[PDB]
Amino acid sequence: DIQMTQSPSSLSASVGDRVTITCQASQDISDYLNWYQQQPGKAPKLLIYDASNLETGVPSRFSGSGSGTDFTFTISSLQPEDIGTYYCQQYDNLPTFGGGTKLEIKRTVAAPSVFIFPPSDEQLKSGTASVVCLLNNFYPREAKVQWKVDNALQSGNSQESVTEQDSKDSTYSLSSTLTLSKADYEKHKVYACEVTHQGLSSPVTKSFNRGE
Amino acid sequence: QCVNLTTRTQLPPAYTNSFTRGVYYPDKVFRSSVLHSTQDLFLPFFSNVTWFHAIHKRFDNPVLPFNDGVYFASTEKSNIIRGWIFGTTLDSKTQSLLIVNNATNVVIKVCEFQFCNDPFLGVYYHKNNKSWMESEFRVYSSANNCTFEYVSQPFLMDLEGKQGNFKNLREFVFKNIDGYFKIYSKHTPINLVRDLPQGFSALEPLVDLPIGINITRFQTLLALSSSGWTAGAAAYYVGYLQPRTFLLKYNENGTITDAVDCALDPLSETKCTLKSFTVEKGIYQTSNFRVQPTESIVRFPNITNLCPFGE
Amino acid sequence: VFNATRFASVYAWNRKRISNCVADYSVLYNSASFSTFKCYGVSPTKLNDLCFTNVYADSFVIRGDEVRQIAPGQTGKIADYNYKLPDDFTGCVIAWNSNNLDSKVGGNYNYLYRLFRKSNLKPFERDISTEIYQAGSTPCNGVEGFNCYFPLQSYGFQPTNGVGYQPYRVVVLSFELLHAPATVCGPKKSTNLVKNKCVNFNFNGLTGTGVLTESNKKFLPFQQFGRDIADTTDAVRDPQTLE
Amino acid sequence: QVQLVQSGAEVKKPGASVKVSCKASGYTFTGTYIHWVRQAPGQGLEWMGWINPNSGGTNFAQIFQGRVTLTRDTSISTAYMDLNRLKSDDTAVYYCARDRVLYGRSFGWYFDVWGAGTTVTVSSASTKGPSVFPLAPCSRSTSESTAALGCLVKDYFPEPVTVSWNSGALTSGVHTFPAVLQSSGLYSLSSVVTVPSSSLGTKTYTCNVDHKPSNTKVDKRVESK
Ligand SMILES: *[C@@H]1O[C@H](CO)[C@@H](O[C@@H]2O[C@H](CO)[C@@H](O[C@H]3O[C@H](CO)[C@@H](O)[C@H](O)[C@@H]3O)[C@H](O)[C@H]2NC(C)=O)[C@H](O)[C@H]1NC(C)=O
Ligand SMILES: *[C@@H]1O[C@H](CO)[C@@H](O[C@@H]2O[C@H](CO)[C@@H](O[C@H]3O[C@H](CO)[C@@H](O)[C@H](O)[C@@H]3O)[C@H](O)[C@H]2NC(C)=O)[C@H](O)[C@H]1NC(C)=O
Ligand SMILES: *[C@@H]1O[C@H](CO[C@@H]2O[C@@H](C)[C@@H](O)[C@@H](O)[C@@H]2O)[C@@H](O[C@@H]2O[C@H](CO)[C@@H](O)[C@H](O)[C@H]2NC(C)=O)[C@H](O)[C@H]1NC(C)=O
Ligand SMILES: *[C@@H]1O[C@H](CO)[C@@H](O[C@@H]2O[C@H](CO)[C@@H](O)[C@H](O)[C@H]2NC(C)=O)[C@H](O)[C@H]1NC(C)=O
Ligand SMILES: *[C@@H]1O[C@H](CO)[C@@H](O[C@@H]2O[C@H](CO)[C@@H](O)[C@H](O)[C@H]2NC(C)=O)[C@H](O)[C@H]1NC(C)=O
Ligand SMILES: *[C@@H]1O[C@H](CO)[C@@H](O[C@@H]2O[C@H](CO)[C@@H](O)[C@H](O)[C@H]2NC(C)=O)[C@H](O)[C@H]1NC(C)=O
Ligand SMILES: *[C@@H]1O[C@H](CO)[C@@H](O)[C@H](O)[C@H]1NC(C)=O
Ligand SMILES: *[C@@H]1O[C@H](CO)[C@@H](O)[C@H](O)[C@H]1NC(C)=O
Ligand SMILES: *[C@@H]1O[C@H](CO)[C@@H](O)[C@H](O)[C@H]1NC(C)=O
Repeated sequence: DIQMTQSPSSLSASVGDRVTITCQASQDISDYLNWYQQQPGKAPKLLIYDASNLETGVPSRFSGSGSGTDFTFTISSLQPEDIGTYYCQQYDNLPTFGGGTKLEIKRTVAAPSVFIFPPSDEQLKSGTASVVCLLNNFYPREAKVQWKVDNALQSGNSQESVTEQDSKDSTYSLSSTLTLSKADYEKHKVYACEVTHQGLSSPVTKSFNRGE
Repeated sequence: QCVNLTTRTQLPPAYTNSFTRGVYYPDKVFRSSVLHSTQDLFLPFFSNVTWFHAIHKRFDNPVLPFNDGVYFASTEKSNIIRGWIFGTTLDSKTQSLLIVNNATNVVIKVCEFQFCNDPFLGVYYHKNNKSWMESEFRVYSSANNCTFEYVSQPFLMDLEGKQGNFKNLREFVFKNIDGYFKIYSKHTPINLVRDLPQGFSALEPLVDLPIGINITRFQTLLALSSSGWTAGAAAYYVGYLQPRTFLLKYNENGTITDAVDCALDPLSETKCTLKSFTVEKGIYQTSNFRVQPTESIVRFPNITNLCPFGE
Repeated sequence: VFNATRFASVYAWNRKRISNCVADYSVLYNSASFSTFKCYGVSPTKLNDLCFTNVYADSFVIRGDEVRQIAPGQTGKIADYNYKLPDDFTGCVIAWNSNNLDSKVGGNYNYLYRLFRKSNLKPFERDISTEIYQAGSTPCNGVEGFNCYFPLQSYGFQPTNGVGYQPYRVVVLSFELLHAPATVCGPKKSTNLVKNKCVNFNFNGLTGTGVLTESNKKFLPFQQFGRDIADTTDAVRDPQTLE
Repeated sequence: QVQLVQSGAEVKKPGASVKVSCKASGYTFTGTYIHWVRQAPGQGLEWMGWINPNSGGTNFAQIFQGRVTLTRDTSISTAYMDLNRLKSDDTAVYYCARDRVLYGRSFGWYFDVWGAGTTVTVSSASTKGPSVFPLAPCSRSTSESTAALGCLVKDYFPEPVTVSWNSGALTSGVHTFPAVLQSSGLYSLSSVVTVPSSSLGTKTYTCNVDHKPSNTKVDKRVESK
């Protein structure tokens, strides 16, 4: 095979910044490379072909360059429609894709608004319990959530879902869900989640007890 | 599906006379009140044309030569002759041309066909609705690399008929010259029981297919538990074109109304040399005769050793 | 026709039918990309002044050394068993060096040609047969044998190859001129029809001088012109209103 | 107007097979290769193979060779991909894509026109409708300034559940997070909204949940304890 690697797995860039993303082939590929953009929730679109030939009707800002093992794709000044995953693809021997580079809009730092949500009476009536820790409107993606009961750190029994970047103000949101049996839920008094994030001066704890 | 229908009765090959038929408009130009001399592939006058027919029993659809070109005429009622196969081996070793008028549209195709050893179409007859249905098309089993296809805009022909005589004479000329398969045709209304109608008519061009294949043979397609059937009554006639001068008469309306085959007999050669369809009393000089070669000779000095060009 | 990604192999040359359209050839002839542009019964400057009964484009790839065999009346293994022009050819042969499109660093072995045939093929015939050739006096059967061959060979196009061994794309444009009702024409604008006055007329590229008048002649649908004993045109069917 | 139109979402058991179709229009269907490319949930593209619609010839990536079968009906300009003995990580979006008609190199594949993509889901789980639970902060008196509240949609399998607030009358500050595929094989997602603490006395918030595979339309009114 020809294995291909893209150097930034993701790249945060401001509106008007210059973006450069590099694709390297394991073999020498001459100029037998194409580049495709995938905007969130659509099929890919061909942008550059033959390593540097710009396709019909695509914006003049997009460029491709280099030959041999190492290649580049460039956006001369980024525009907020350019946000997506960019994939390189060789055509020397069976058309293999690269791992993709996600672009995202760069923004200033912002703290998460933190909420916690107890299991409803209808949910506890099913014989299962789940409790949700919600982080709303923050920017540096990497927010880490710690789940505790009676000050003991939990693991594997919780999972987190992160939004795509909000088009209106370039910001993320996520929640973590912790899940327990109806028997496992009732035997602990204190329920907490703690968020550690670049947009906070120190970690913040949200918590409750059964009842109130 | 493919099947070899076997309940046929053996007859010897019949023949009939092509009086003055299978002349056609030689080029796409208007002319009127003129006698025009043209050299082309034409069916010779009074030539011996092979005669085929379906009845009761009989259904003769054999593979025939196709050499220099073909004149084909079907005398008819009830639309029994519907097309042709043309090619060189008819079995997917080479390309071949299918032309076929199924009941709803004409399809023309050039593919590496595996044709049946006995190709036909079939009509389910009179069945309860008092109507006749095409339901069978046993022409080929495979059609790989189709480099030309055409399918006509749809119609719906009548599949029924019973009358004591034929009503339609439908005539064709086929030529396969420098990659182009040229079709000329005419339809004439008639009343006859059993022969190629004696008379004169000129065929107009109707298509010029860019097929690009070798044609050496051809076979016609006819309309009929897979054996035991009735063939509908129809006849068709085949004769080969030859490179020959004709003198054509165009009338004042600019239609070919008569012709002289310029080598039929010595009088036709005088009509053709005088450029007139009537000849006054006299003695006329014509094309000089000359005996042609019986065989070739070569006589070179007998030498076995090759020349030392390598040295 | 000229910028499609994948041209045909020369043993299986593709034919495209051009019809019911305006053909400005001046852009093709003025473009210095074409290494060959040879016309065999018309001038390449006159192609815009004209109409054509039918037009075809034959497209294929060959080696620069075989481009001479695409001319009419030629001999050699492309002219013999791949692509023959008629000795009376009318049309234009157009060719350009496709080393940026049809050459691969390991060889683009996708472009076949016929290497053997029992005899040379007819003008505009296409040989697609893959049956095993016999060179010796012995018969040969199955897939292979001694003095037997597969009849197709592949061209080894690499961008390293010497001048004349690179690939060339060929389009042969072929047509029949001024005889019949045209559906491909150069970019000329029509005037109104002037009758009963002496005029310089031009019908479908049939230029002339004369008094035009209403005719009682009926042409059949396949006829565009009428001629005299002297071969001169003496009637015509107007191409916009079919009088 | 060149286009490739595909079959709707496919849902399958392990060890079965799936028949994605790709109806072409706006160009001569025999002119160029049709490639088949797939994309697993939240992961990169993967080329499976091509068919040349003129010759019926095909080539496959080695992982799929002996699994994928590519075919085509030229009479209806439709290319097909058949994938056999399906495993859980064959859950993916499957695209057909055309190989560039003009200006390329004669070898090169490309993918210039893409179909809309067909989601295939390969898993043991049966079709099931969502159970929808209200989310509210803690108590009414522990709320402050801007509150957040929501509904959690739990244990439903035929993928694509749609959530909307007050029949679509409320959209400012709404989220509906991407679903998580649980260890039981059933999906879940959380949908949430921000509102002033002052508006909870004026109006009430209802999440409306539509799950088409189960024909299950369910509405939850969300109220602060
Ligand atoms: C005579 O042979 C013909 C060629 O095989 C065959 O033509 C096929 O007929 C069907 C039905 O009329 C057509 O069906 C399609 O028609 C249009 C196409 O735009 C669509 O609106 C329809 O939904 C449908 O898809 C086929 O298109 C046509 N085949 C081809 C290649 O065009 C006739 O049916 C044959 N006649 C009889 C009596 O069997
Ligand atoms: C006419 O139709 C033929 C049948 O569809 C088609 O045959 C195809 O020929 C190619 C070239 O040999 C085959 O390609 C494979 O050949 C062998 C297979 O064992 C391998 O050595 C090659 O690497 C390659 O895999 C196709 O498989 C074959 N198609 C079929 C269905 O058998 C002709 O080529 C067609 N004629 C044309 C396009 O002019
Ligand atoms: C000139 O020589 C070429 C080939 O060179 C010789 O090829 C061998 C036969 C052997 O002598 C080597 O040491 C030389 O290098 C001849 O070309 C051949 O021609 C025959 C037909 O006569 C053909 O079957 C072969 O395929 C050709 N092979 C090659 C490599 O060209 C050529 O015939 C010689 N010319 C003369 C006048 O002898
Ligand atoms: C129809 O009949 C012909 C001849 O009766 C069959 O042709 C034979 O085909 C086999 C192979 O299948 C050959 O071994 C024979 O030598 C052929 N015979 C002749 C005389 O050529 C043909 O196969 C039959 N087809 C069907 C569908 O019945
Ligand atoms: C040329 O064609 C015209 C019709 O276009 C023929 O004219 C008809 O002739 C008959 C017999 O003389 C008359 O009864 C009709 O009234 C005529 N019709 C018209 C419209 O004039 C004419 O006869 C043909 N000439 C030849 C030599 O065949
Ligand atoms: C068209 O097809 C015929 C029949 O296959 C070809 O004729 C054969 O040609 C070879 C040439 O070496 C001869 O050995 C055979 O004796 C011929 N067969 C017959 C029945 O005469 C013909 O050559 C093909 N046309 C062209 C241009 O090649
Ligand atoms: C036609 O040719 C055959 C011999 O092939 C002969 O028997 C028959 O009598 C001929 N017919 C005429 C009208 O000469
Ligand atoms: C009768 O005609 C109808 C349609 O007209 C058709 O569906 C049916 O098969 C026909 N039956 C027979 C026995 O021909
Ligand atoms: C060309 O257009 C004119 C009107 O603009 C019309 O009368 C004529 O029928 C058209 N030409 C043809 C060949 O139909």
